[PDB]
Amino acid sequence: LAKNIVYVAQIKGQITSYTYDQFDRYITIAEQDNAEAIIIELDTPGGRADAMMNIVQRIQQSKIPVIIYVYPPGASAAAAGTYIALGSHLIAMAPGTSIGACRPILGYSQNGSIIEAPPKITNYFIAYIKSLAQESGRNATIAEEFITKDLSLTPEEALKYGVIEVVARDINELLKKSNGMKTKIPVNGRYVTLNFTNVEVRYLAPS
Amino acid sequence: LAKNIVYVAQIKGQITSYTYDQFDRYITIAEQDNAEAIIIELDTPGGRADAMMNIVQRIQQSKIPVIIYVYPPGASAAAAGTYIALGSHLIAMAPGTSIGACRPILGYSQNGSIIEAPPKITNYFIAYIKSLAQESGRNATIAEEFITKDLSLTPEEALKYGVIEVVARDINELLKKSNGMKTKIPVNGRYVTLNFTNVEVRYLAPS
Repeated sequence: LAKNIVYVAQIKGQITSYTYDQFDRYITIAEQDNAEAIIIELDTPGGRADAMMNIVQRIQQSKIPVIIYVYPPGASAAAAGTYIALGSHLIAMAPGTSIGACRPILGYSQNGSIIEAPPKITNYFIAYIKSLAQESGRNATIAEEFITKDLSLTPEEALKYGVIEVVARDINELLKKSNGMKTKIPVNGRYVTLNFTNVEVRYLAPS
Repeated sequence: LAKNIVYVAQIKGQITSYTYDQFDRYITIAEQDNAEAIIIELDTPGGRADAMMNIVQRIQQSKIPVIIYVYPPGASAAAAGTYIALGSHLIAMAPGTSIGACRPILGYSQNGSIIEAPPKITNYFIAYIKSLAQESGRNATIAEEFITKDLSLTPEEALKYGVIEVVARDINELLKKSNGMKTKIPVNGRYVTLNFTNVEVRYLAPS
């Protein structure tokens, strides 16, 4: 009989400290309204590792389920974006999206090369990405390969290999297929069953 | 002009949200003064997992090395405390101290019975504690056993099995043996070499 509210927000572009504030604001709003879940439509090529780590940790302490939805078709959750997804309660991908490609780099060089992260830093990131996968019951071998092979997956590959939970064309199909699934990580110590049966979708806007 | 300062603070008792604020304050001070390192003398039986995670993450984002020093003799870094230690740049233990015993438990039942965390939550903690070990080059098999066997180690066992870096009777011996070692986790992307040859020790007091 109660109304379930699902918020939807959009995060696009490079992950920066400002992106942290965006996730913080959107998630805080949704928590304050006792939302059933917040869906974050993500499209990013990556960004700063530190802002990623704070975003991951914000989601993990979230009092409501955060669903990372790689969207619209043509979007990716690449590099840092992949960690945001793996750190979340549920991952959905639209057809024609991409996840992965997390080979850690320091940047572009002086002259004719890319600057690869040294092996130790790379192993650090491998340990971290694998932990997000193991914590959420997702494929840690594949997660490692996002780094070691610069592996990138389509939605159907990502579903088949146990990296994501839902492939969905839009918000309404996401709600329909996600309905009745458990969060892959705890929300206040419990693996909550998502209830999307009569839900009010509300869009949160920037400015 | 530029001096080589090491701060020392003390954190005792249960880990709570207030313990987070203590680590936040002490570390912020030391970062604002461009300290070489902050040593936190830690004695805890454990506490809240969420406060532990925010403490761990505060240490990981620290702009200066954080050394967790299980001290004074008789002290322990048990349960949540073990994770604070594993999440840190360097671990030292005084002789007669203890680390480990992290079997996640909910409390006691209607009967006097110890309530074990359900298996999924346990596995979540295993994935997390192993990640802190792997990220810092420390023994992840032993780290897992802190949970699965409720394993507790003395300083000398912990050093021998590759869980800690230093056994030290006091601040001065800690400085001496720690001098010239690399941090076990990065400080903003670099593994810093600790320089303690000539250093000004300053004690931070609780407000």
